[PDB]
Amino acid sequence: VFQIVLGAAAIAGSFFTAGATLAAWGAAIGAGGMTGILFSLGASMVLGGVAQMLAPKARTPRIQTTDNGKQNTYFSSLDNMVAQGNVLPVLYGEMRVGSRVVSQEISTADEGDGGQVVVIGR
Amino acid sequence: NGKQNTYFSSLDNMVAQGNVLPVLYGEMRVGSRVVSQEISTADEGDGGQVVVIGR
Amino acid sequence: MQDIRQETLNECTRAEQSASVVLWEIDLTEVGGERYFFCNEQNEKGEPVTWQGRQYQPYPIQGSGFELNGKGTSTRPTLTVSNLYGMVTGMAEDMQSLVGGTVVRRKVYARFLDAVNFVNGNSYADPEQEVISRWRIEQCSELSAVSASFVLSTPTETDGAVFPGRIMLANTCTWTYRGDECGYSGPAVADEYDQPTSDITKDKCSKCLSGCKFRNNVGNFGGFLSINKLSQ
Amino acid sequence: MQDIRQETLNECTRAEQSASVVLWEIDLTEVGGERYFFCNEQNEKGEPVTWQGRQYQPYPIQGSGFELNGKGTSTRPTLTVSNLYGMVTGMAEDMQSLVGGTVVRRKVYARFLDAVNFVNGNSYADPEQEVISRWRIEQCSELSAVSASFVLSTPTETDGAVFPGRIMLANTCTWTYRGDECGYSGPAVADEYDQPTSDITKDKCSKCLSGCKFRNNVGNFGGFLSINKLSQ
Amino acid sequence: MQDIRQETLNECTRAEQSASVVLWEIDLTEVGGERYFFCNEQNEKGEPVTWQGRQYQPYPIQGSGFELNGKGTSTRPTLTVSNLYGMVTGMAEDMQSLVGGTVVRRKVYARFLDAVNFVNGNSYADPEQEVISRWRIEQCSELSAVSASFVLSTPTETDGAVFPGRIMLANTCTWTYRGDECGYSGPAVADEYDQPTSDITKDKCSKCLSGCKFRNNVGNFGGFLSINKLSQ
Amino acid sequence: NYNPQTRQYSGIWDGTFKPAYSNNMAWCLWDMLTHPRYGMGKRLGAADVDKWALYVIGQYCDQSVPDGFGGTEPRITCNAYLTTQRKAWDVLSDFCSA
Amino acid sequence: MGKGSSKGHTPREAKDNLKSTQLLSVIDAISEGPIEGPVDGLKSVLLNST
Amino acid sequence: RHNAVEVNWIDPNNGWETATELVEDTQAIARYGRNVTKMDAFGCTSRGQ
Amino acid sequence: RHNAVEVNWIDPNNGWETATELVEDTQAIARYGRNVTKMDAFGCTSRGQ
Amino acid sequence: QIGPAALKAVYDMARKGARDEIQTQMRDGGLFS
Amino acid sequence: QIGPAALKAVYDMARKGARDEIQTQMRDGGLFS
Amino acid sequence: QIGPAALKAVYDMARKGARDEIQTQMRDGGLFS
Ligand code: SF4
Ligand code: SF4
Ligand code: SF4
Repeated sequence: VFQIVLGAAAIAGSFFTAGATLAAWGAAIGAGGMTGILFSLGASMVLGGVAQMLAPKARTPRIQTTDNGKQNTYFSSLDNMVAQGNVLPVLYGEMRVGSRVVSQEISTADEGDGGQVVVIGR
Repeated sequence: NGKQNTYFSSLDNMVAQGNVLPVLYGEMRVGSRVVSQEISTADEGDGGQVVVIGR
Repeated sequence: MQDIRQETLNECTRAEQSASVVLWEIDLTEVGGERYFFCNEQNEKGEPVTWQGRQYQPYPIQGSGFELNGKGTSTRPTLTVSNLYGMVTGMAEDMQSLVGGTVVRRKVYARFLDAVNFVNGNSYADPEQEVISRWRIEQCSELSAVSASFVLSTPTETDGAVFPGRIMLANTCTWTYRGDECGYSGPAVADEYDQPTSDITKDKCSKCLSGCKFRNNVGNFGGFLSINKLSQ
Repeated sequence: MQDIRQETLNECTRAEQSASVVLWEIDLTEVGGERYFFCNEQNEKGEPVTWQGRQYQPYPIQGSGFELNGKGTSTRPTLTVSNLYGMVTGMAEDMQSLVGGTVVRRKVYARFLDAVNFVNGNSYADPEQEVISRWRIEQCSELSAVSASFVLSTPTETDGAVFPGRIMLANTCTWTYRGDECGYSGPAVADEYDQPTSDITKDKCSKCLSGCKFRNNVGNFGGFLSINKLSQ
Repeated sequence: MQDIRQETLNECTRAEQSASVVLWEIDLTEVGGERYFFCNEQNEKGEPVTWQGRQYQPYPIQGSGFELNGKGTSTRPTLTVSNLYGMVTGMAEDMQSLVGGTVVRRKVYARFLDAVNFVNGNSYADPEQEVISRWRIEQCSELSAVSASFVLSTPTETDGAVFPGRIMLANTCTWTYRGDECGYSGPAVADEYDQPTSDITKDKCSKCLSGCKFRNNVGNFGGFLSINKLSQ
Repeated sequence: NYNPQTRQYSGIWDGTFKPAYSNNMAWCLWDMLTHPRYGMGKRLGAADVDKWALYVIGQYCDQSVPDGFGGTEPRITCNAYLTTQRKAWDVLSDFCSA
Repeated sequence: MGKGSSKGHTPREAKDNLKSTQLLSVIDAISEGPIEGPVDGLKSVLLNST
Repeated sequence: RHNAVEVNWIDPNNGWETATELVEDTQAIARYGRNVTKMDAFGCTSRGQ
Repeated sequence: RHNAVEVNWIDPNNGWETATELVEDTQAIARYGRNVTKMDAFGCTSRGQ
Repeated sequence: QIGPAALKAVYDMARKGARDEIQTQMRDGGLFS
Repeated sequence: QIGPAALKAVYDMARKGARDEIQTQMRDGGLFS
Repeated sequence: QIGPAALKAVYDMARKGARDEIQTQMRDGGLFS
């Protein structure tokens, strides 16, 4: 006959569960055609805020005491990080970036770059 | 390494941007939040009249 | 123990006692409204219950979840009221859902009620016999064509607060305009967009350095105008 | 709003409407199976329900938990089916418990069904009146001698995925053999154990440097053959 | 499989079997108490049930939540006993609420019980037919004027333990006085406040360096008397 | 029909993407969702993501708004540099909250 | 100065009296897939912060 | 009902570091106390965004 | 039903550092998408383990 | 009250109560669920 | 049993069960709720 | 129905619902329980 559809005054004290008296529904325990205990999502969806139901509220990295008070983000890096088992970064437009060092070698530079004439001492 | 920090002290000169202003409640030896730090050339002569540069 | 009068303690131990009447007061004066007084019942003369000379208008109202526990979450009572004839609705659209208001609850033994409530009078009438509790409205949890439920909270409720709160910023003042820390008392200068104005009702600070300079208040600027380069 | 035809919208607002039939399709072609079409009911002639010329066979089937919510957890519907006569069991042992298949659900008003379904025909028969929703099988939650329950999920379901996914490794290729980035199209060379083979069905890459050298594909090796020493 | 005798296995498969009695033993000997034996029933002669020659006294006792699961939380059974006549209360005020004791549960088929239990005797009496489980008392969850509920736990229950446990400290010994690592066996020297005493019942190390010097045991001192300056 | 340098659209789209560098965050999200190599292209795939909704979203993000310094500025823009490996839901939620 | 490859090569200063020259050969991995490239050119390569 | 927000963007002018921008609504601060939050602007490199 | 695993062991040959070993099953990747996890091998100092 | 229909109602009420308790524990003292 | 009064009891028993389950999951294996 | 056994059954159903809700919130959006 009815659909109860419990709200918030009903769950917070049985003051208005008997307001609708739940008589014919309880006498019929419900039905296979229709379901009770709908539990309207009004106040549950709004607990974090109205702006949470329109945007997913992007997260921020944990604050690390290693940095004195410097704030890091999740979308930039100005460091030459280790490149072993670390995923290759994605860059989306502009940005000044660090890198994942793949090779770093120190050797002796060989005099002479191109062409023919090479002079060592001047 | 194995150093233990607490929630009620700091002996560091931390970065002072978007980092709130600390509160000190009695005694304690403290670090700071550096507001300005510039290196320049000191100008000889502090006060008074007579200034001697070379001795 | 609570500081309650000896008469109430005497009545509490009696085997056969009078009915305990709970009187409610909604105080929206701090949020720009008025004060409303409610009782769940009328008196024996079909009139609103008179307590301490003040009438508490009859209205279906019931509170639940009142407790004093220090451990764990702060207690959040609930207050259910009738929304027939669209009365609470009228408050929700005028007082921003009543949020931020105060709710005062008094427990009074009916034997101490004012003599006007009873046909034969009250010889033991005593206006000083009451137990008072104050709470704040946190959220109108539900509002329908039948009723309205409000969540109450203790006035302290250190939920969203942080400590210390003052934040170190550059190019932005954290003080309140014309406040104590800002310490400005001059005439109208400009609005929040730095455009000059002689209108006092349109005088606001942009909270930038230029806004402070417009008022010659750079000494009291709430920002720190060097930290933007040391944080690199 | 959903893009549904005007006839369905006209039918939805009528006081007295026709029965809303729900037709199910299980598509396991992407996982190496067939397509099975089901309906919870027969028709008035005791035959499988004919919709758009396709016969949907009678079988006890019932879905629940269907909703469109963006906030919070992605919706996971459920589909209960009859496991009498061990039919679904036979599907579970042949298709790895149906995991990875597709479930297509069509809502159709019975007034728009094909005329063959009714003895007196259907003058308003319209094969273009349906509401279609696609989901994926995630887990056969229960399989018993009586029934079988399947968990459904949206095809996107960003649950176990990470971003970015490509990993920086030495001594191991992250590409897919004979794939796009691997870019190999030569003959059979060796198996995953580097043992030479001329058998195309046993030709796999060990994903090590030696396996790449076997195919002269070191230029397209997916690893970084210096990072092992810099990470110390 | 559990190592249980063939007679019990033969009885388990019978269509019509004897009643399975559960005999309980509370062992507080390791916590300074005695051993009590209980059974929920008397025998056919109105006497405490005799098993293996030991009398288990009649007392309302019932256990629940017994299971063997490795995945997840360690299983915590419960044991409800009668607190009429305040007997358990008497144990709670003498044994620190029985905490730390042992509970032994024996499952025995009534057919194997001692012949003294039955008027006509027991031909199949076998004192070696039992299934034994051991648990420990973790908390007397409820104690009232009617009943008493005890939480049980496995003896291992690695709940509050840490590994490694020995902590590196200065100015304090982590060893146990007169223990194996402390290795002290001399006469009484002083108390825990370093005040000298010749009383053996008042001899306790202060765990500081002075307390160790009092015993000339600085070689076996459990602290590291330099780390306080390197940790700056 | 989109010119990333001028951030202008010619007429009706019809589909048929084109490989041009752009700062439009709707299409950065599209690449994050439908890239087979490093993104979620193996799972999911195209025809499961509404490209027209992202088209309208990118049109909205390309609108010019006051800069606050005196000029104009595109409404919403990219320039993120994602280096750490986070769950796909995290990156999707950051994109959909930006 | 090109898409998909570049050469840069600011020249080395001539030495005075023989001497060796230490060389630092690094390779840095950035982003995935076809990227547009440097914003300007060789002015977009910072060696320490310059 | 938050009336004060600290948005963490990244400045490309001073240096590519995290700059905090404070947004307020002083009218609502006179009605609903002062509810302050922190938030990370995902793609922001312009103070206006 | 995971098909790709990154095991973090410790190499005693290059240097006593965390080396990542990628184990895959390409046949299952053609059936159940590609489910990847990470895992630490506790006592492992040999690639085989 | 027939058991088969009442069990689903009890299960749904239990789910709602669990969600409410979880959201309550994310408050200040609580347990943070 | 009248439904209106029984629903509150079921809800509160659900709350108690949820709290007990949460406290149970904060144990060693559990789930840490 | 008799109150004791009904209350016990409601308690176990509430525990099951709480466990299911906890395991549900550990998914992507959820609350991470
Ligand atoms: S900027 Fe200056 S005038 Fe404006 S609020 Fe701050 S201190 Fe007052
Ligand atoms: S190692 Fe070489 S041949 Fe083997 S999959 Fe990788 S790129 Fe292809
Ligand atoms: S301080 Fe010395 S005597 Fe005292 S407990 Fe430790 S080792 Fe034993």
